[PDB]
Amino acid sequence: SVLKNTSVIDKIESYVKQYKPVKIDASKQLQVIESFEKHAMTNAKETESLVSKELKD
Amino acid sequence: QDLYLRELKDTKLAPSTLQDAEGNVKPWNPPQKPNLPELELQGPEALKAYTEQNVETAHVAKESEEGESEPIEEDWLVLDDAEETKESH
Repeated sequence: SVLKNTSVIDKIESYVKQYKPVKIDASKQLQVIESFEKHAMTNAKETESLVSKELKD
Repeated sequence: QDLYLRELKDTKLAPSTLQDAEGNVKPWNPPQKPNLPELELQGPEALKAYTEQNVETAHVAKESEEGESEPIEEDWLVLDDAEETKESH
């Protein structure tokens, strides 16, 4: 309204609303996460079991 | 007042010629209607990003970077490297 003859505030708001999703998120971590978790968990479990066995020994 | 009324007349009907009537101005050669209304309306985008500011160039956000889901090669080397780093713990 402060721009009385903008003649583009309609167009600018149109582009703004139509650009509500410029793009999407990228949560592509769905098997890389699983593999990293598997490797880390197996290694850490081996470490913890080894530590407990060392404590017992 | 006559000096007020006459001033109002000469400053209104002539203001009509300048703005309130599309008669431009006879005293001034170039009309502002052929100068400001459209071309200088691009002056706003001349100071702005031309065909780009009102446009707001499409730039979709991209994906972040990751390991390409590669545990066949990166995992073993990572494990060996972390154990080597553990040698000075």
